[PDB]
Amino acid sequence: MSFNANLDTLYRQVIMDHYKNPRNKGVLNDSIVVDMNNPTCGDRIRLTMKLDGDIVEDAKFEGEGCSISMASASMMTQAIKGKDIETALSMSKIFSDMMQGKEYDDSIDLGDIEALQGVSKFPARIKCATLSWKALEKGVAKEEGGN
Ligand SMILES: [Zn+2]
Repeated sequence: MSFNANLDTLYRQVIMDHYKNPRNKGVLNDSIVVDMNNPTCGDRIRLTMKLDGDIVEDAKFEGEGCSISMASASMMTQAIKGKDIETALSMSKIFSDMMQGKEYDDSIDLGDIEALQGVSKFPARIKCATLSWKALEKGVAKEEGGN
């Protein structure tokens, strides 16, 4: 194939490490219920979280669609499930800081960024990059505190 291929393995290990985990069928309403679908494909994911303050204490995710979308979300949610609000706001600031600074997450936990960096930038995956990442952003992220 005349492509970089640099994404396949990334999300392969992503969908594979997550296979060890529960799948892409979980939803709750103890806090916030985030839903995002890409009508262009069939891509849809639901990040339902449980944040009793400024911490994500639980997060259940439902996903169906492209192999990368349902993979990146469920992997990074599994990682996000163990974060705080400030940290995840930083994950969104980091997503913004990456493309300009060349560095990214000082913790190197990039479950979504790794999988979606290749997604975010294809005309065929960009609507899915809004699907997955922006939903993840709409879950506990914002990039900027408000400035
Ligand atoms: Zn798609």
